[PDB]
Amino acid sequence: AARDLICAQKFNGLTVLPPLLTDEMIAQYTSALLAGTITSGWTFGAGAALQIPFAMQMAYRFNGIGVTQNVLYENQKLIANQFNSAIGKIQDSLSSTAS
Amino acid sequence: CGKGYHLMSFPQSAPHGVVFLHVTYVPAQEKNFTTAPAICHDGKAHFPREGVFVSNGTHWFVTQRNFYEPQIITTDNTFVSGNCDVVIGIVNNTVYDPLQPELDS
Ligand SMILES: *[C@@H]1O[C@H](CO)[C@@H](O[C@@H]2O[C@H](CO)[C@@H](O)[C@H](O)[C@H]2NC(C)=O)[C@H](O)[C@H]1NC(C)=O
Ligand SMILES: *[C@@H]1O[C@H](CO)[C@@H](O)[C@H](O)[C@H]1NC(C)=O
Ligand SMILES: *[C@@H]1O[C@H](CO)[C@@H](O)[C@H](O)[C@H]1NC(C)=O
Repeated sequence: AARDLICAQKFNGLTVLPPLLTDEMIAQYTSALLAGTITSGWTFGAGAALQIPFAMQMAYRFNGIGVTQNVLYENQKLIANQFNSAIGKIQDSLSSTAS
Repeated sequence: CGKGYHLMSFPQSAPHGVVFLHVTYVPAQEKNFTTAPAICHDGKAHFPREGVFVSNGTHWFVTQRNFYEPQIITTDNTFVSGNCDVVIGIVNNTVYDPLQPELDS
């Protein structure tokens, strides 16, 4: 008895097509980008995938923003703790705020 | 401006359009190496100036990131910051200094 809007839209000649790429393939693209970024920095975006430790990759980024890499190598635990707390703040904000 | 490391580009005309011939640099033949963040020497931590500490099966070298040009670890291309118990993954190796063969002469 509860007639939907979509049934009337289909019965009046309007049709919604499905997208070509499914959400599983979009998530696999996202997973490939994350795995490449984490395990190779930016080199996978400029040719072959070149492995590097993540602390040395972060030291390369720190030299990129104009800070000497000893600042990273003497504060690695504090930087990792700040990153973990920031990720927890993002997931709590996305759990709470819906706007 | 193309895929890779950009060097130049060349414009060309086209009917209702333009065509760019982007010139790019692409790394080709990678090789595996054993790396470390810092070098411990005489209770001092040596970090590379602009490069990476790599190693073959026996020795240690410092080289640039985008090409394999190994060189001897020297105080000219390294800087000192603190001591050896603050860096995770530090390895013991000697550091050459240029003044010592001039002194022992
Ligand atoms: C690793 O690097 C070292 C760098 O010293 C190489 O040792 C040299 O090998 C050549 C042979 O091609 C000798 O002529 C030199 O006298 C060696 N140097 C020293 C200080 O002994 C070594 O061959 C490289 N490879 C391996 C597998 O250890
Ligand atoms: C480096 O090591 C990995 C793991 O052992 C291996 O699969 C790879 O063929 C090696 N060589 C290169 C050039 O990556
Ligand atoms: C480096 O040398 C110091 C003193 O010579 C020693 O205490 C330390 O264990 C050495 N490092 C490693 C990894 O063995």
